[PDB]
Amino acid sequence: VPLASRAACEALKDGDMVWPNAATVVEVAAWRDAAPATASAAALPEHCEVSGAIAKRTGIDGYPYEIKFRLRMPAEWNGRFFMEGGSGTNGSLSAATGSIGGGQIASALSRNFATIATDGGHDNAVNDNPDALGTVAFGLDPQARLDMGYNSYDQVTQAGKAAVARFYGRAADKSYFIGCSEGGREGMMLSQRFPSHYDGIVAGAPGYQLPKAGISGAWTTQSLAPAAVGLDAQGVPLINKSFSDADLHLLSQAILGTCDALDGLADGIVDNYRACQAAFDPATAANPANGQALQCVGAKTADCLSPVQVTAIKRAMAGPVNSAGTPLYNRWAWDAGMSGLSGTTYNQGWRSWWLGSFNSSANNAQRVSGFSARSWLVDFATPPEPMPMTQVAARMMKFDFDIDPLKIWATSGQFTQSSMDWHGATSTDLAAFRDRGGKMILYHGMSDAAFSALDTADYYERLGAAMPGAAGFARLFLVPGMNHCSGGPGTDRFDMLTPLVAWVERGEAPDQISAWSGTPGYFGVAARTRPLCPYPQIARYKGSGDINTEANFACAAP
Ligand SMILES: O=C(O)c1ccc(C(=O)NCCO)cc1
Ligand SMILES: [Ca+2]
Repeated sequence: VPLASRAACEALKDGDMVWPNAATVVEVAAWRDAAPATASAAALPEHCEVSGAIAKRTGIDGYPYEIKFRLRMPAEWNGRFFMEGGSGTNGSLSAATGSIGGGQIASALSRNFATIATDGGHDNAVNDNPDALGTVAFGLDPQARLDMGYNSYDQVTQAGKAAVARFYGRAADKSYFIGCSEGGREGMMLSQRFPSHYDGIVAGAPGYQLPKAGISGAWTTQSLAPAAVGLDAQGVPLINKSFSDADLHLLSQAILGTCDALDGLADGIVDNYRACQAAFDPATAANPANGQALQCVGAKTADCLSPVQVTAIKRAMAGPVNSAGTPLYNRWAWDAGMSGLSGTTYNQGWRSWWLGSFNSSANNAQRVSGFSARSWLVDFATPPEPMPMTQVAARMMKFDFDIDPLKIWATSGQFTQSSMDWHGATSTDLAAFRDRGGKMILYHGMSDAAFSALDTADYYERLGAAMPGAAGFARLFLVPGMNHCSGGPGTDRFDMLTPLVAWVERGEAPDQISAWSGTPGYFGVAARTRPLCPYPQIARYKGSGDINTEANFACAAP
């Protein structure tokens, strides 16, 4: 009977707890001792851990499906509920201590939140079909698609909040959600489709048009193929051979040559991203090291990009169009984090998406033959298109930009919703969310090759147009030099949760968000802190003091 006790915890297992979904099966209800801090994680307080599943069933593919959850409820509780977002194609159940992203030591459980996580409705250990491209195989089941898109996060939010009410005898005062990439998509989905589920939302590098990522992948694959060298085991050009690491570093150094000082300070960071896009063209830019053109006049040298390379990358970066010339996704910003050198190690965080590792005999780019290309085929194309894994790269090379893009909007047979219907989160109708007090912090690294930061910026402009005064409840924080969710030559680490709570609960909007670099070696310094600035502002050096110190910077126009 006593609230927030071992006894209250074990009583959750099964029968006096009423779950919102009748098909909820608790498998674990265990009391956990406080855990000390480690070098990489903050101390976790004493808490109840509950795990189990919702809606166990058999899919039309004959496979088992269920929505797994793990919930942790501290004995000493700050009254707040927290859910972390997913990543990739989901399918795994995390420790559910409430990750807050941004490379942070603290978890939400370490801050005395009750924390929940889900696997999204499928299980990479079970829903792994060798004939349906592996752990993307859940896409063969219509309901599993719906669970991946929106239904799992809905079910698990409701289950968590009911358990919180039972365990503590009181409903959560506020609820918070934090996710990056696929978890960023989840957060935008929540603000649009379930506006009262969460009071504060952080959505980092959000895949809010994830079904179009494969379209961009086909495009970047085909755009880069002319500059490839060699073929793989099934005759596909080695896209990874199109640019060596030194070649990409050359390109980022040219970008810096053109763009670094456009914010007023030569420091290896392009804060003025808009001015950079208007000024930089690989075909007209100079290599700063030797005042010559970046594009070769003669044969290929180490200080030089070949004409086909420059053409390939310009076309990749422009984004896909169909035969009518219609943009299918968006363009991508030139930025210094496409490469970067720290010590003797070249940044791999940009090139792994479209190119893959140079020192390989096979293709391995996420968008050529990796999980992104596989996920489009099975998860987002309706009629799913399962095939052997060795055919995926060829399928991207043969992708038809008039025919195939239609498949993310199509229904067929028992696939009664399109992948844009269930996975997309493109709505700018956030009024219900704003008007109950909701706040949303978006962020995106500029050298993200999974999702275009410019496309997030375009969503935010549309939001601002649809909802005048939107900066009162939603702000976007672009991070120069940052790659996908983390890494790269930028200030990629930050505590988003503290400003989010301040906004929701005190009405204190973030006019800036402190950040620091996880690899300050990209700049040859020991540390670098900078403000992140709300769109469309950028960080501006005040003219004196340490260039690596955030206090000497302010947020302003470019
Ligand atoms: O299908 C894709 O293209 C794609 C899907 C999910 C992610 C993601 O969530 N990344 C997590 C890394 O933090 C990235 C790309
Ligand atoms: Ca600069």
